[PDB]
Amino acid sequence: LSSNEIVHLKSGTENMIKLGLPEQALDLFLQNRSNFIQDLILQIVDNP
Amino acid sequence: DDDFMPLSINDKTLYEKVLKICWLYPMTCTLAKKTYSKITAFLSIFYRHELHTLNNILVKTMDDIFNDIVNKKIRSKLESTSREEIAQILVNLDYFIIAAKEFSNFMTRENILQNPDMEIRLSSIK
Amino acid sequence: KFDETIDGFKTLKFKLITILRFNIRALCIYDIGSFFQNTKIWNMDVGSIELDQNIASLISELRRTESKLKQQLPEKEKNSIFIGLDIVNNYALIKGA
Repeated sequence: LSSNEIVHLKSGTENMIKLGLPEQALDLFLQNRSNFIQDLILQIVDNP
Repeated sequence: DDDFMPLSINDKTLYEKVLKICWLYPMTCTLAKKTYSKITAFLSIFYRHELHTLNNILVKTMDDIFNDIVNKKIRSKLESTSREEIAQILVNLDYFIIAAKEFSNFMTRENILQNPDMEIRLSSIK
Repeated sequence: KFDETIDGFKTLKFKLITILRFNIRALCIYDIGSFFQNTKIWNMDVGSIELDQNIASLISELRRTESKLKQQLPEKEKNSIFIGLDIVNNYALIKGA
């Protein structure tokens, strides 16, 4: 829930699968890309 | 550069290149079109100073850096009291005043293109 | 415990009060982009396009300010402080403007 990169995200994602908590894992991942895109919108209407 | 004469009609090789220069008389609009097109062409030093308020008042800095704000043309041409192409050289400054209208027509400007509602420049053209 | 939770309520109204004053004074600050707007013209300056860059800054940090304020705190207070202080200071901002 903190890294803007890919490698830890990729890695600990498949480590979370390696625990076998994949559904929670995917949901957190999608939440990270949600927050990601969310904050990517924070760079700027100037004109439509 | 001198011998203020009309434009020699070579008939016809660079007449299309003269038409790009038109965006007659010998040299002033003929070379100065390449000068200012070279200038604002060179003044596109952005596409890497973007994601900030460069789109703000630095645009007005580009406004102050006009077709070098035309007194640079309009001192020496203002100074030159010479009967050779007198007002015929300035027919390429009434016609380069039509290039001043081309400069305020060179107006798809910046901020990337917003607000496309005015881009006028005609102070030094006045 | 009523003096206690009373005082905590007083800190709540003080704090949310301070946030609403912060956003509102950010606006009234931001209206001074008109001061000066470099001689808002006489009868025309045509053209006359756009767009008084300080006001775009006001829209910008207003927008991000509501972004992070929607991130951290809860919704109802944000709608409250932002709603009342924003619309009212917009109106009187035009008035003294």
